[PDB]
Amino acid sequence: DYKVADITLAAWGRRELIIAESEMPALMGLRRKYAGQQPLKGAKILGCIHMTIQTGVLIETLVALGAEVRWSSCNIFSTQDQAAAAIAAAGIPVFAWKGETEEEYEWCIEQTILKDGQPWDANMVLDDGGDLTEILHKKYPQMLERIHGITEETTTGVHRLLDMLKNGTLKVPAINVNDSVTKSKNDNKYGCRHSLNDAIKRGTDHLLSGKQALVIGYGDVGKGSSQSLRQEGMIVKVAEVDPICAMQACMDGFEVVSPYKNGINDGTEASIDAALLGKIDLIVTTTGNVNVCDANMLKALKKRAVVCNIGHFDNEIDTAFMRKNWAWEEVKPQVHKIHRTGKDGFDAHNDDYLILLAEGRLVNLGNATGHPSRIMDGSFANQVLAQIHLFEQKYADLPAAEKAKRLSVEVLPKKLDEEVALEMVKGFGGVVTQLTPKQAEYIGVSVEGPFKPDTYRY
Amino acid sequence: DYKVADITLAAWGRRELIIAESEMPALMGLRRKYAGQQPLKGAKILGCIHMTIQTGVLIETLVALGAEVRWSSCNIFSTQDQAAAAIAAAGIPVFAWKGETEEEYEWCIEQTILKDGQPWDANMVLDDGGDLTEILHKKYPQMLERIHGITEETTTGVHRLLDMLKNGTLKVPAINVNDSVTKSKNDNKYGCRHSLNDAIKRGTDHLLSGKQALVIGYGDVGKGSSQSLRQEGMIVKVAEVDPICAMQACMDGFEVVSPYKNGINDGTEASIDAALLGKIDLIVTTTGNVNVCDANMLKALKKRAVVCNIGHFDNEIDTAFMRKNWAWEEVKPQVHKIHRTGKDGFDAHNDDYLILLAEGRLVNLGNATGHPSRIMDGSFANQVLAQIHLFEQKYADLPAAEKAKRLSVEVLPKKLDEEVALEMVKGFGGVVTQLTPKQAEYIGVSVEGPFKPDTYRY
Amino acid sequence: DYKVADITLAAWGRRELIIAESEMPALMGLRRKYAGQQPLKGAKILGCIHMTIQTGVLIETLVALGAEVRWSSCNIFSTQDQAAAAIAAAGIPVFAWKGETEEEYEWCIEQTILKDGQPWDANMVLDDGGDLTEILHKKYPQMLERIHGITEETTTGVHRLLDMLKNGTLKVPAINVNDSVTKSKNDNKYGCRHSLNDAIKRGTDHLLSGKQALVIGYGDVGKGSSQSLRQEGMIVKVAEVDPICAMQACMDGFEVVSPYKNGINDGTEASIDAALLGKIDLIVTTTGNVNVCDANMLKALKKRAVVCNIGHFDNEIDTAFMRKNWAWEEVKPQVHKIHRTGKDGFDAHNDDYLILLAEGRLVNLGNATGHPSRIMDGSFANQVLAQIHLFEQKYADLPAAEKAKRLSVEVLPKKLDEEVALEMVKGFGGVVTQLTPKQAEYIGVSVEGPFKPDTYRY
Amino acid sequence: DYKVADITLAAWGRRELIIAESEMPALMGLRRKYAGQQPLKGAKILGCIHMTIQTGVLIETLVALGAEVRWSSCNIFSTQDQAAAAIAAAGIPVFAWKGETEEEYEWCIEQTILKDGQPWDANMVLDDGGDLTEILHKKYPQMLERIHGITEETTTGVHRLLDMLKNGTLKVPAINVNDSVTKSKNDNKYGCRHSLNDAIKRGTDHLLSGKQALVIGYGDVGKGSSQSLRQEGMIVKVAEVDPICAMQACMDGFEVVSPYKNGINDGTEASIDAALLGKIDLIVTTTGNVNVCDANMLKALKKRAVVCNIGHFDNEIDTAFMRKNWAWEEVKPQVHKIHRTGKDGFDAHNDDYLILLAEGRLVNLGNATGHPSRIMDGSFANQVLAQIHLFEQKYADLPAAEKAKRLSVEVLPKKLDEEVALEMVKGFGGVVTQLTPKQAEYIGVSVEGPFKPDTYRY
Ligand SMILES: NC(=O)c1ccc[n+]([C@@H]2O[C@H](COP(=O)([O-])OP(=O)(O)OC[C@H]3O[C@@H](n4cnc5c(N)ncnc54)[C@H](O)[C@@H]3O)[C@@H](O)[C@H]2O)c1
Ligand SMILES: NC(=O)c1ccc[n+]([C@@H]2O[C@H](COP(=O)([O-])OP(=O)(O)OC[C@H]3O[C@@H](n4cnc5c(N)ncnc54)[C@H](O)[C@@H]3O)[C@@H](O)[C@H]2O)c1
Ligand SMILES: NC(=O)c1ccc[n+]([C@@H]2O[C@H](COP(=O)([O-])OP(=O)(O)OC[C@H]3O[C@@H](n4cnc5c(N)ncnc54)[C@H](O)[C@@H]3O)[C@@H](O)[C@H]2O)c1
Ligand SMILES: NC(=O)c1ccc[n+]([C@@H]2O[C@H](COP(=O)([O-])OP(=O)(O)OC[C@H]3O[C@@H](n4cnc5c(N)ncnc54)[C@H](O)[C@@H]3O)[C@@H](O)[C@H]2O)c1
Repeated sequence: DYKVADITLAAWGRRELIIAESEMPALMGLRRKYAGQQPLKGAKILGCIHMTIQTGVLIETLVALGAEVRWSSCNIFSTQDQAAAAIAAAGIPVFAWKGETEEEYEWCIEQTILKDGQPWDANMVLDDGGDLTEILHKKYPQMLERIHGITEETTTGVHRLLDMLKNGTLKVPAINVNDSVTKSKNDNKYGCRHSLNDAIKRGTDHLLSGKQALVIGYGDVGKGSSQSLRQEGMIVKVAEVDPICAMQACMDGFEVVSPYKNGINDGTEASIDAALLGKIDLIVTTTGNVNVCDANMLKALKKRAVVCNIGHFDNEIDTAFMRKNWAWEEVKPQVHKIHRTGKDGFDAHNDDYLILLAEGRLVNLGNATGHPSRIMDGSFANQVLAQIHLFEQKYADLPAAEKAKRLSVEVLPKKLDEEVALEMVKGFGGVVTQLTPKQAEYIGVSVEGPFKPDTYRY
Repeated sequence: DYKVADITLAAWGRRELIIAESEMPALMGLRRKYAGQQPLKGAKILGCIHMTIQTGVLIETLVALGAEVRWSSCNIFSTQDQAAAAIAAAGIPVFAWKGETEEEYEWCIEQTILKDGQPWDANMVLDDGGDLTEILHKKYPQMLERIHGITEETTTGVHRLLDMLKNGTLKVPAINVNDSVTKSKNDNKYGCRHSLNDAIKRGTDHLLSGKQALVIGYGDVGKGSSQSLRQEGMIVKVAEVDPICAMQACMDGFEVVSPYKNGINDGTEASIDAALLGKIDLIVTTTGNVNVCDANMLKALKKRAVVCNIGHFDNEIDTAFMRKNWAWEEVKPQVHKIHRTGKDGFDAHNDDYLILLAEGRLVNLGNATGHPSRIMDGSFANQVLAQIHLFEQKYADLPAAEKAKRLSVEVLPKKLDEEVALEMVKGFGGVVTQLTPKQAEYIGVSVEGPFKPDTYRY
Repeated sequence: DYKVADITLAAWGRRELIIAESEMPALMGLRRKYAGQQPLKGAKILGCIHMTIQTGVLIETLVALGAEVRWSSCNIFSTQDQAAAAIAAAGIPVFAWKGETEEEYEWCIEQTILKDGQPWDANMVLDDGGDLTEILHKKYPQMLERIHGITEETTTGVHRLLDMLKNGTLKVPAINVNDSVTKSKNDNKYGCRHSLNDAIKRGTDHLLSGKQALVIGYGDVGKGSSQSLRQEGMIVKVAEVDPICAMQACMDGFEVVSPYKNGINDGTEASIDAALLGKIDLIVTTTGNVNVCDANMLKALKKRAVVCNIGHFDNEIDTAFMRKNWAWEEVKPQVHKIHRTGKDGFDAHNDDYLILLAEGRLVNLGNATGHPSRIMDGSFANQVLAQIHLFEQKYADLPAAEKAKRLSVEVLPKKLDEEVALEMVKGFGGVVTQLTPKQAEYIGVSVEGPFKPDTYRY
Repeated sequence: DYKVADITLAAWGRRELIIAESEMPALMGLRRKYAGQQPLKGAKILGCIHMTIQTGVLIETLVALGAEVRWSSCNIFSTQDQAAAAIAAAGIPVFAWKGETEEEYEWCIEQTILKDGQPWDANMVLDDGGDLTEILHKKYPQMLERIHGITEETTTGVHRLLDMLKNGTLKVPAINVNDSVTKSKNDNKYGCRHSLNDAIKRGTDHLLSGKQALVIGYGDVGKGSSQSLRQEGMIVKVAEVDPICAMQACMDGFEVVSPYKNGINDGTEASIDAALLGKIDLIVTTTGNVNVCDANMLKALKKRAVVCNIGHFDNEIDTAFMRKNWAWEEVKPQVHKIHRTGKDGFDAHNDDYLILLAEGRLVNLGNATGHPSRIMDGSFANQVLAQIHLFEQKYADLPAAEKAKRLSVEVLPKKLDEEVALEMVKGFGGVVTQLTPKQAEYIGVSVEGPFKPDTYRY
């Protein structure tokens, strides 16, 4: 049987299955590359990362390559059902219709870890945020001895997985994809460069040419954000603590400034440099820190400025002081108006106010549609390709004197990375050259790769 | 001890070093930050890196931090005739000759090691040719009782150092200054970008907007060259063997093409796509391979095409065939003109000819000054920090029991690297903010300590 | 009695006015500067422009200067009920009905000029499309003996006015804005630059980095269209019929290619450059001519191409051929996909389909919100300033000696266009330098301008 | 006869003529099609256009198209050494003085019209400097009745030609070519974009990325200049006095500021805005005015500033203030140090100085080569067609009554300029589409005639 949200939905976004796969070539490419050859024939995966319209392509690719899966929703949104119902009518069992709240979602996890009540025959494990990893070790240690390997897609998981192997209660070698080059550059730098200036201009519907903006942090996301703003003709400034990133911002062609006098923050009203902040129309935070937009910073700001964030946490901007002492008003289904005069009793004609695109939540999710289909494709192919290396080694069948030697968390090998890069290049229409045997011996490389060392910095 | 190429040219060199000083922030940022406490007093330094308009600042900085030195040059032809006399004008000695002979090359290299007639108690040696770090062991293995470390800037000598570490004949620890980010970003990416189209236009004065050019390789130099071409209004094509670099090119808004039909290189003219090459205005090679531009590429080019090379290797373009078959002719004291009519007896104004810029060697050989003072600062800065770290950790004065743990090659720690950029960012007029105690403990790094892990690629 | 259909929507309608007026510094500056003098005291005005939001702001603007207006719509589709009811509650009846049978179009035009039972005083006429201007010359000519002036903003209206002046049936002087500088530059070049890449992403969500597009037409609209796609990361090509404009395309960085063999079209399929059309992804048409994208262009396109028109009407792309051979399918009320397989049905999994955006009609204002408020600001400021200057001369009471002498159709004085520009720059926060009395005569112009000749090309 | 310093320079001059010959598609495609038919058969042309190696092909095609030509240099310094001999070897008399004095070329003017003392019976003047036109009526009023066509180059000549027409002193038709389309956007817009960064880098060798510059004026030269700095990673501000071009600058991504508070210049130190002049380090003056950069902003400028000029005279920047209190020093042939300390106290270790490149004169022609050959191809091909069009009208053969109305001063017709553009494009490899007869009437034109109205701004 099967239960996700309902049955009849087949035409809302289900047609995007054809559209997205045509816009995401790497998954459609490697499927033709491995036909007849079935590298994953007999693998049992459960699988849970982020259910979307552009996520079922992973399930289709694993099904084509011979894997066996049973999908359950992860978090935040259980049913992005735009094409979830098509899975069940095809034959794949999918369970997501639950008692819909965020305090019970373990009941969504409980149904993917097992089939009938006995723990499943899992040999590789597919989960994003580790929401599945502790369940095996803390609750159901029985099946766990048969697992060849596991993989995950965030720092929130690998952090414990490294600690949870340090104590020795991890019994399974793990593979981390977050260090793959085609994932780091795609998901972080490029995903924002398309989504950000779109998301800003959908809610405000304002003109961005000729205005001045501030960007907090110049990490991996800061580069893409600054590129997206500069390509529209804005005047962009950058705030940073890392000297290397400040160097790379100066070289790239940006001005770096400090939101505080001399970069020293002490909480006093005499420390915030009002002159610079009194002429800024936009501030965006990228840092993965806490309380980066101080309250005293936020009250010396220029009239009618715009507040935004693309970071991770809800306390990048001091919203605790924001949801108090000042009034709130909704103008559109996703943007808000806040008055600086006082707690309550604002006038319609008043001049003093600000605007908040997503309060403290990420703008590209509340005001946009996440990431485009092509950019995020450079990571789901790593998802389907990491299982290849794990399923070929049969870790659960090795002798004890051999298992103890090769139990470790590892990074994806660079040959699979080159293969996925080539397959996603061939979708654009490019042609890759090849080296004659005389040239290879001169450079010291094989013909089928890899071409670069592990210490290389792409 | 004033045995210099010419003694009367100091002032001009000094005056030109003044502007470099104005354009290299870190060399005096350190000289002002660490002044007074004298961290490098008592050290003995002998080095041979080419004496030019920018290495004098390094030499002056090391002698300014309190040490005493005697100097020589690796390459005699790399000696600058002006600034060499500036060293001769003071008590600091030098052996910067221009004898034009390789017989005296080994005499000048040898003269560094000895005091005058017995070898010097060198605490360290810094090298760029790799000849010094070998002559300590081939010919004079008795000073090593007084050495503390070695420094190397070049590649192909670090390979020798690694092989020698496995050989076991070394007695000295080694610092790999090459792998610094401030070293990598400046020389590879930034340096080529500023000087490539500059040199092209200096050499040929050709209008570049509207042309179509093909770039071989998309490495660091390839990235520095593609943007420098495209910013001028040129349509750029890119070729590559590595799928990752080709993908990076595709996401930047380029086209990936192959000189061969389906990318397979057979050598015969029937395996060559002459359709593409009949409308290409420029061919530049950025790689470090061998025979990249094969003899049958340049036989089927369009008339009046431009060929040049920007990689270090001297045989990436087949000039042997051009010497074998076709005539040569000089248009300017640096540029040459090649006729395809035959070996000799070229016509006065025949239309079938090519143009070659610098005999297929480095475009920086005689057309441009190479890099400005502000870009090579990423290399000169780390050299003094390596010795600041090395001098205090006294390997020689350490007891023999504990010395066995210090034989290795060290990549410069990230903490020292961050100090270098803070001087360069501060020289541009920017400001770097600080961390409150709440924020530092929140992410896991101290207020003053390093910020990024070692797996993080910038 | 005012008649705006849902008359109880005024309270909801007035909401968006308070936030829109802050994004047009020009009209607010006109209200702030010319208050107290009451420039338009006693000047009754008839009007026809459509009403969405900002024309209501203009209505609020000129009535603040002492004027009186009656009003109706022009475009039939631009009948946002919310802005009209706001002004109706603000104090003057409005007649913002839709076309219906086009009699209520005339009836609302009728009531704009006709009271309960008689025509009555009227001085200014502010039309959009020349619909009322015909009615004054025809129908009711006895009222023209008191009519004071006419203002129009379309290029099809200036041609009719000049043709009318040739015949001599014109009776009252007229002023036209479309040939002005700020109006044309903000409407044509800018705006489409801002709006095109916004409209493409809203309807398709596709990635734009590293992709190929073809643009036909390189006029004023097409020049702004091309830059919108370039900054997003496409490789675009320009097709042009006029030798002068194609010269700028090559000098801008775009290769100029023709869709036909040697550019000669003769009605045969063997006359097209087939090697080019089987490689394009995006087509944008920016002409005003019939059959610029002929039936052979589409029949040789690459599969999965997206087409857009920002030109004139459904004659540039041969939709007539497309609606007797090819079937249509709906996706969402922005886009369609059109199958080249045939007419009698289709299968959803085919690859030979074509993507259509805002079928056969303008896209930048069809699948988007059009130009933002800051760009429409300059266009609306010209007409309200025209009614000012066209009032002092007092045409209606001039004697016959001068009444027939001043009958002319003319573009705005250049000084008025510079007054509009000053308020726009002060909106962004810029500062304009002043000329000292020893520095303005060198150019030959007074301190207050205008500083440019009538034949200058900006 | 010949005033060349040495006649032995022609041998390599012809070869350099050949190598520069391939860079001008227009001057060769005009002959390449007009050959066979003789449009200038018997046309005795007298010319004084600036002779250079690129104009060698101009002279050669003009004499190969049927005309006979005598030459001179109406500017003392506008001469390239090789071309004079390289074209005198063919038998064409050239009187260009390499002695470079005033009265010597003044003598050469009066012998440029004398065959042997009997004036040359020429029918036309291809004038460049206008002094010939002055002495036509001033020195020998006898040839006013002989010649029947004049074409001139500089706007300082039309400033006399088109207003002295008021009395009909020269009853001869003349055509002005400066306002032509293919010249209005070749010499000024794209030339500066190509040449400005090369000019600054050849003299300074600085690293442009990361610096802060200020460009004053936003004309065509200003529009071209700004992009050449933005593309080099520079952050720059734009100031102006004309509101409309400032409005354009706001849309191009530049911030508008003023060196004086509120924009009012009152001639005292209390008005200079010290906030921004303490951080800018490069000045480019792109406007033709006096005291655009007066003394106060020079006294308040930062130490590391570089002063550049792209105007015409030495009045845009106050050079007189420099010489009477500040001493000058040279380090590069056209780079100077402006020591702000004063006359005496000349210390070398100073940080208080400025960098002035071309003494305040036009920097581009003082520090770099100048315009490329392809850019100059469009600027020179117009004179040929102007002379030809004045030949095909034959003013001297018309009856005297009809000669009264044929007298007029009119700009070049549009069709000739369109043909120039067509010839220029095909040198880039572009292909232009032809109009079919049905679409020709829809716009309302013929299939080869002019397509744009006479007042259309491109
Ligand atoms: N919205 C999305 O689609 C999306 C996608 C992926 C990741 N993210 C999130 O975006 C966030 C951005 O992280 P990243 O990848 O840029 O990290 P990063 O490692 O690349 O660097 C973060 C930057 O913040 C800077 N920073 C930290 N504290 C600072 C402070 N107090 N002041 C100034 N600068 C400070 C660091 O120096 C660094 O430059 C992450 O938390 C990630 O989870 C969002
Ligand atoms: N001229 C300069 O200023 C300068 C500066 C630094 C380095 N270099 C030299 O340039 C060379 C490469 O530059 P780099 O430092 O960026 O190294 P790199 O290894 O990153 O560049 C070589 C690139 O070419 C690619 N490549 C290899 N073989 C190829 C082939 N047959 N066809 C096409 N592409 C091919 C490689 O995959 C790589 O992307 C080295 O020899 C280096 O020493 C020159
Ligand atoms: N959507 C909007 O926001 C908007 C705004 C203004 C104007 N327009 C429309 O744009 C058009 C006016 O454009 P413009 O103001 O740039 O005027 P324009 O005359 O400069 O544009 C026409 C251009 O297309 C070229 N062209 C004409 N026929 C061609 C052909 N067969 N092949 C190739 N090129 C051809 C012309 O040479 C010219 O360069 C009109 O159709 C008008 O309705 C749309
Ligand atoms: N070097 C070259 O290649 C070249 C080419 C063309 C012309 N020129 C010469 O140099 C000058 C540049 O011509 P252009 O095409 O730039 O002319 P332009 O008239 O098109 O532009 C000059 C601009 O400067 C503005 N301006 C005037 N006074 C100003 C002031 N005090 N401060 C700021 N802005 C001010 C004007 O409003 C105008 O917009 C010409 O006068 C000509 O003699 C040089």
